[PDB]
Amino acid sequence: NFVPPAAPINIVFKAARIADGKERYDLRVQWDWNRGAGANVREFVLSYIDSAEFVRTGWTKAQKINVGAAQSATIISFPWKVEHKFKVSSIAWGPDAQDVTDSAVQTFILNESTPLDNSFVNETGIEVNYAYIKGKIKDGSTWKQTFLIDAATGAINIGLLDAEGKAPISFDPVKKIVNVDGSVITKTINAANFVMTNLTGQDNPA
Amino acid sequence: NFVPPAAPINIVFKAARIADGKERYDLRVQWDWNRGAGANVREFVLSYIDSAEFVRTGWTKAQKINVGAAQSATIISFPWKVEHKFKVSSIAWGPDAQDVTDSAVQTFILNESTPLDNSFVNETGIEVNYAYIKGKI
Repeated sequence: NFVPPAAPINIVFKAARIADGKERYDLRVQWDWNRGAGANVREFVLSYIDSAEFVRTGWTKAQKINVGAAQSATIISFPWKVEHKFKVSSIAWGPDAQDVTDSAVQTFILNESTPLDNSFVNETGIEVNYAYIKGKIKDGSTWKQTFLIDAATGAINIGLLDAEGKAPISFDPVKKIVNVDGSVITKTINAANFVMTNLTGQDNPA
Repeated sequence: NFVPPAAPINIVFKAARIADGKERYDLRVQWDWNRGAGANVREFVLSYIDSAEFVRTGWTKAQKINVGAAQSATIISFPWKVEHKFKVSSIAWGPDAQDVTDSAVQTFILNESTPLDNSFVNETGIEVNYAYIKGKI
């Protein structure tokens, strides 16, 4: 009396933004499977592949993981900004052999829109992020930050800040400028360091 | 009429090079299990341990993950340049209890040789890599 079951339905996605640091993005897959026809489904198998990889080859060499009876499995470190094709399989089991009915393809990608359960922002002093890699020193209610690199404006920052948006040896290759100051030890030069420029007339070489 | 099954064979490895950034190396395990003797195998269990850890202690405290009926499970963030001993178990199931037949050990490590399905190079401006950490615009 074995009869093939029906595929899962009501596929729903969600994710937890990060881990402690490194911006490890966690992707969870949830779905609902109904009852009333076919056989009592046994377990599942979650298979998915890269969006740009499906076009070249279809559902072969794809990413696959085992699933529990809870109808929801999770990928703990999901790639960021690279889409993916997600399919969930309702593998059955019969006395002699089995047979599988799959759900319809459903592609999704996590972005800055609608994460949840995101309470893994635990400052550690070296906060590596997909949007910036930086180093800061925690203190009181003053998150004093020293090192920074931002993948939004190429800003490279070092040392505590006193300027409105700059620090003594911070940098900005955008609208390029090499900004530094002070030298405790100086026993050498190679060129004069004599002229003054950035104003041909009103920065008098001196 | 329960009879122990046969171990999986034709073990084959492969990997996807990276994720978006951070060079998260993804390792997939694929194998083929045949039919004709013993019982109808039920599911599997993929167990593996560090190369330098097996010598000190054997197949205890080893890394183990559940497996599906597809005969292929994947490790999404595999250590780089540190070898590993991989074994796949064909766990059976009988009316009173079960019994497992394992495949032969097969160690492998991902390196700069022969990755595939590697289309996760998505520039983000802070490209952290095992070979370099850099920031570009």
